[PDB]
Amino acid sequence: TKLEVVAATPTSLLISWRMPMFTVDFYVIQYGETGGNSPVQVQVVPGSTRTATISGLKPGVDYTITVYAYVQRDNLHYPHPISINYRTG
Amino acid sequence: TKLEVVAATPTSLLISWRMPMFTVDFYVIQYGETGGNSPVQVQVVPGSTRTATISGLKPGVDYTITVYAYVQRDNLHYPHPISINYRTG
Amino acid sequence: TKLEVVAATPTSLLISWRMPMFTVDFYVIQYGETGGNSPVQVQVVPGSTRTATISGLKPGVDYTITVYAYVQRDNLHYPHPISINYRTG
Amino acid sequence: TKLEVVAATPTSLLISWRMPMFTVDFYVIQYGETGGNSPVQVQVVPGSTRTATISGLKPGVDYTITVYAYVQRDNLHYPHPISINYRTG
Amino acid sequence: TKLEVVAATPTSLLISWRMPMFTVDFYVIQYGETGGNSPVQVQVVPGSTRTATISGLKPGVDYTITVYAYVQRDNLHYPHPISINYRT
Amino acid sequence: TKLEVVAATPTSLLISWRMPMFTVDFYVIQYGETGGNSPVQVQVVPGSTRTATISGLKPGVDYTITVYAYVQRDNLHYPHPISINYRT
Amino acid sequence: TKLEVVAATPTSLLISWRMPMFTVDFYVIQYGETGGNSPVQVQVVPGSTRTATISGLKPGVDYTITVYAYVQRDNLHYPHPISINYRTG
Amino acid sequence: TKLEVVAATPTSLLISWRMPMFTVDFYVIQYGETGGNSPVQVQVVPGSTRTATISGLKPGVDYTITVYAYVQRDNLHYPHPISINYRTG
Amino acid sequence: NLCPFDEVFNATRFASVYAWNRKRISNCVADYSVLYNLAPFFTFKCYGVSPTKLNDLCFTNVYADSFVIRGDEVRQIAPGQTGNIADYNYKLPDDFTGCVIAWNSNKLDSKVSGNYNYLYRLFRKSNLKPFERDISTEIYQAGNKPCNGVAGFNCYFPLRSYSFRPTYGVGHQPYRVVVLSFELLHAPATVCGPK
Amino acid sequence: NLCPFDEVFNATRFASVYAWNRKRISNCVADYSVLYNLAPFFTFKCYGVSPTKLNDLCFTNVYADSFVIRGDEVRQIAPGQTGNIADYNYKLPDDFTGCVIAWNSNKLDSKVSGNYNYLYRLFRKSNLKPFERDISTEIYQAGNKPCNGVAGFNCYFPLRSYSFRPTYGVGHQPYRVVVLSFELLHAPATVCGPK
Amino acid sequence: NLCPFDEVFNATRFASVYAWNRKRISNCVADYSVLYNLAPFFTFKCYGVSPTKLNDLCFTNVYADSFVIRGDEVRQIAPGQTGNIADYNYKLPDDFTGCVIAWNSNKLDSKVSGNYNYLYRLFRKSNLKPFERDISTEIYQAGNKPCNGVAGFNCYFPLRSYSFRPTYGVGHQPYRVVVLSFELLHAPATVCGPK
Amino acid sequence: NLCPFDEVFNATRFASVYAWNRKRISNCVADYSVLYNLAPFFTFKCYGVSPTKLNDLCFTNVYADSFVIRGDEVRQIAPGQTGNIADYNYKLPDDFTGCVIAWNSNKLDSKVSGNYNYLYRLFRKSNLKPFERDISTEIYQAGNKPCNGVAGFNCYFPLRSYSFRPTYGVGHQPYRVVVLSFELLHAPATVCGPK
Repeated sequence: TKLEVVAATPTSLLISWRMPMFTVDFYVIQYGETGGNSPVQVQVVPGSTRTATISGLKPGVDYTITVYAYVQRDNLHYPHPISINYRTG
Repeated sequence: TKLEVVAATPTSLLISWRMPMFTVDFYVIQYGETGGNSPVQVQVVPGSTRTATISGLKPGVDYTITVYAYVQRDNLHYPHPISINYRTG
Repeated sequence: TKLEVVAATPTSLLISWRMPMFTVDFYVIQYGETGGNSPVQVQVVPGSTRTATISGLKPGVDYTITVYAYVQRDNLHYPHPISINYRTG
Repeated sequence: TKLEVVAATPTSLLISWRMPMFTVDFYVIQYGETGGNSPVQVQVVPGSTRTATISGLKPGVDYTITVYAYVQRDNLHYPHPISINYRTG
Repeated sequence: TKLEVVAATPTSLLISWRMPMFTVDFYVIQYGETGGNSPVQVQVVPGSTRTATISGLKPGVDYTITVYAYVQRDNLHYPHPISINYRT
Repeated sequence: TKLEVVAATPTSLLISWRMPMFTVDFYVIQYGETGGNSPVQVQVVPGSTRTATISGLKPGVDYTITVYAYVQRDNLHYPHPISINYRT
Repeated sequence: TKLEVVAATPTSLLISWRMPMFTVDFYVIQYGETGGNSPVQVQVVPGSTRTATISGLKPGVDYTITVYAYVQRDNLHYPHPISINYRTG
Repeated sequence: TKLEVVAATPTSLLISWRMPMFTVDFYVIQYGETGGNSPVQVQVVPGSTRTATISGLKPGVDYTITVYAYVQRDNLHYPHPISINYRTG
Repeated sequence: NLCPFDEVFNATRFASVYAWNRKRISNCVADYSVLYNLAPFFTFKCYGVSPTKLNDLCFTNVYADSFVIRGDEVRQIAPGQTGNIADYNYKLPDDFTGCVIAWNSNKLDSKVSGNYNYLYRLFRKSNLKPFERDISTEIYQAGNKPCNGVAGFNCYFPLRSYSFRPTYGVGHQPYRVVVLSFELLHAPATVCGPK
Repeated sequence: NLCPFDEVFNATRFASVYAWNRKRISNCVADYSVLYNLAPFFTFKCYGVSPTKLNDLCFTNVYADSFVIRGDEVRQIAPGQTGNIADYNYKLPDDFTGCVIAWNSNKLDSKVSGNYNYLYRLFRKSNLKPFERDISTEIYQAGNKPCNGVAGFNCYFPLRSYSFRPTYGVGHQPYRVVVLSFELLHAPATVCGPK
Repeated sequence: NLCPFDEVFNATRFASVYAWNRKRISNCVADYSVLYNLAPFFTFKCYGVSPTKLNDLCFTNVYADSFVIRGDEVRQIAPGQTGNIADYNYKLPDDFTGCVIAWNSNKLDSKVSGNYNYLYRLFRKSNLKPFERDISTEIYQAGNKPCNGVAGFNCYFPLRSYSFRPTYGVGHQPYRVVVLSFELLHAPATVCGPK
Repeated sequence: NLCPFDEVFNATRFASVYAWNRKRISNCVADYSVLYNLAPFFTFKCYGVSPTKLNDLCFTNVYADSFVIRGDEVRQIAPGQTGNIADYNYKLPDDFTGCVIAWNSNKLDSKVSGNYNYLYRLFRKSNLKPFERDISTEIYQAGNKPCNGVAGFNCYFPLRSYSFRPTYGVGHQPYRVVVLSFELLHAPATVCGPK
């Protein structure tokens, strides 16, 4: 169970993960400003792809990023146990 | 600016950072339950060691880990912009 | 840098400290039984008061006391380099 | 029952103590690195002297310092109830 | 940590730097006669910019150029470890 | 951040300043004819005082006066964002 | 003969002047980026008001600001002998 | 005329240069502590090698590095216009 | 039962933004396969709702609102935005509990000769109230003189065609947008997912 | 001789920005008092000319261009700007050598029944050339269907009136603009102008 | 029964470090007064064993190794050290379970005329194995040519004498060293403390 | 005239460090190509003299001292250093004005059988004076028994062979060293360069 995070720019974050599941059909990357009922935004990558780029974060905000594995057989989302808090500026 | 996290065991976590500080005296790794109104656990590692191990997390708890770079010169602490949430299960 | 301990009573421990950081907003005195999964207790004192009293420790038990300098800007707890182990009467 | 610790140098520690025993023959200051299989080292001082200097600690590791009262007529070591952990600078 | 110097002309110098820092508000570029006790030329460029031009150096003089990262939070100035001397 | 100038006599310039640098060791007031390929004159004042008099300006000359905060750690000279041009 | 400058904002400037002119119809405050082709802009103030506000300057460039006394009898402008350069924050 | 300097380590400096010198037979990189009676020492690289690595710089001292081009026909050293001070820390 | 999202997301013709379709789906199991098969999305933003816990919502009706807009106007399909799509075509309420899903439709809706069949309302006398729709083709009186119902100098026919051509920039390309609004019986803290 | 700046600046009726008046003024003494009686300006900018050394600038002709625009739009009367006024009504050159004087005319031009007599070009087939005036009232065709010269769907009459009302915000209020463009004989560093 | 520590610590003739005396002491109680009467120690270190809890250990025998060495060489009486005394005279194993006790014997072993009774092996073909002891005095061949057992150029007698003088610095003075190696009885957690 | 650095640097056989060869060269011009052809130098250090300005130096004699030593001992050919080479073989004065040039000679001076021809003095009664040469072979009495000229216990032959094999580590390989010492006529600041 691995997660690697690189801040490419203060507004842009590159995430790589290795999650211990099989037949992961999609990886869902969910990011949102902490609390405040902010908009919660998802980016979907096919299960082949274990890296994603988040960009256009607001310049001065605490974002929470969570990675989920989606399995079509179950119709179910499995959370990655590691989650990211990022401070954009 | 990088953080990389490997969960070696549900209760044990390996953390690697590459933080772009000009000089570092100490890295402080701070962790605790996410409620924040709760006892903190702290490791201090030499500025040359940018890999650390957190062991014996309580199972079934949400832990926040934050890295600070500390410099004696003017009591400067910088938080790493990436903070990690872990769900020990 | 100094730490003084007096066991004023077998369960009452009087602690006095001096450390170089000026930026201290609070000192938190964190005391707990050694690894027994017992809850760690935090006592907070305002940074002008460089001495504290701990009370109500169980008899016949081994306690760790750590002093942390708290800076509110980034929640930094910086541990005092000197930590106390106490074996109550 | 007193324990006064002054960190005169990052690698050097001055300890002054009292434990309430009549006719201590020697005080033994035992120190060593924490936890791991490590050298444990003593300095022996007569019961006349209630202060001791430790030198040459390895930079950047945790030491445990314990004081013992030795009683000759009983051939017995009585620990001081207060013990030190020191993180070397 | 890098510094690069291109002399565009005997009296003009193009300076590029990479200074590892967490946050830099300004780069301060200081130059003047090597002897010291002499007047100082200062350029302030915003920390967004990693290039600056020095021009109007007096011919036939030794100049020293030093780059300082400056961040307002505690008036922190950090000198770049690499400093330049130039003979015009 | 303030700068204040009173010209008292045509050739003497009474400058007062305030800036947010706390760690100022000395203020350097640096003045000379505008780009005039001519000597630049340095006046140093203690960081405790925030007024200085410049005297002996040449008549008919456009002077540039700049205030630099001087920090003895690594010789920083930070230019007060306000500079004065004066014509005698 | 007096000039005062307050940087009320890193991009805004409050200027006061006192010229010894016999009578003035308008003071013209002229500002523009130094040595550039950039626009040179004026704010015209009646002779009754000996303070002016300049706002909306570009951040991070050197503006030059000059005050002129207009006399209607001859439609000449007399430059204030003191001139301001401002480096916007 | 170009010179580039990158610090590989606080004690090690990688230097690249271009100078407009016709038929350099050797480049001489001369370094030493500033001003003192310290040693001055040289690295010699063939005239085709326009890059050199300086290593083993004493920590916490100011080194001056100067590049010369050596021409065997003339038996002269021609200094590079740009010279480097480095502080090793 | 499974949500008819297939019919929403996969339809041959999407609505003009002025004529945005509303499909009412009674409480249904969201098959995430259908949604996720469309990716990458320009936006998949949810408000008051966690996108991946959409099946846990105790919702009674879901409204799917579907239409085509330019990519740079997808910014306007959010609570509290303003601009001619938010103001005159499709307004979201400030308390929206739902998701905005947008995907680039250049391949389906553009034509090399230009598709002009997708219309937006360019002029309206007053802003739309949340989820209001207006299909009227009254001439808009911009000037002092009434229009008599005939177009002219100061009198605009209120609907304008989007020009969608494959070679337009990524911002001018057509994006299909689906907006899911949930009627929630209880706060999202309750759970009513599959048994 | 004195410039006829009275005629340019105090004229009771200004031009519409589509029909902007160009007055040619031969070499003359600028009485800044007449100009300064307009204070406070929204802009008095000069490009390549020092505003106060306008008399020391020697020129054969100054072209005064006059029109009315919104205060929001005065930003667009500058080199390289874009927007409806720059792009379709009045394009200032990139190498402009002259002054842009814009002052609030809310009292002169606004009416409680709004002053719909000022017209601007909203649609044009291409960006206006620098200092081009376009009086053409042909119908602009947005759609793929020929307009047959009559307004309608995608077929707009290109001019629109401004709504100028005393109640409108400082940005929507009318500002009278005069652009003084100089046909220079000498650069202003030269010793020239009246004795 | 009380350990024969008095015989080890109080003896007149300590061994030379090449011929260090190993005494086997049967299971016994450490009379700490005999140790502490030697203070101040240069080192009292114990490895695995805690210095104050020697009597809590269960041990079948303790081996006391006795020798005199130079004070700057006491550094080498630790596991994993290297140098002439470690490598050619007394090597401790990396998992040593025991104590190193060293005290300044300048008073006893130095003489104003210099001692020179104490010998150390200066040359050996290879490192000693842990607890190996060599009394051999074959002449060490440093060079290419066989020595035929005659000392000379490149042919060195392997033992050298120490120059202990009262005037030598505290680093060159003689220190007596006793190394206690414990034969721990099975699990070190077992406590055999006297009643 | 050009310095005979050919005979100094391309000498066929270098001296043993105890027998370090001194050549006196009358005032000469350094052909730096002769020096620089040897690169990479392990050391080219100059004390008091700038290495590139050797021809500007006002000098009457240069002494070139040539010897072979181990690579890790090249450190000791600097003023103030201490160790067997400095202390017993070749001592640089602390006020040395000159250069130390050392280059790796593993290709020439080692042999796979070991080249034992290079001797160094291992024992001497007292430190060598600056630029003193010894070359004595009197047996070194290390103890209280005079040796009577016979090698043996505490009776060492003062000289020991280096072992130089191609396979040894870089620190144990043979380095050729040349020390250039200048008798300065005035100061490094005075210029006497060839016209």
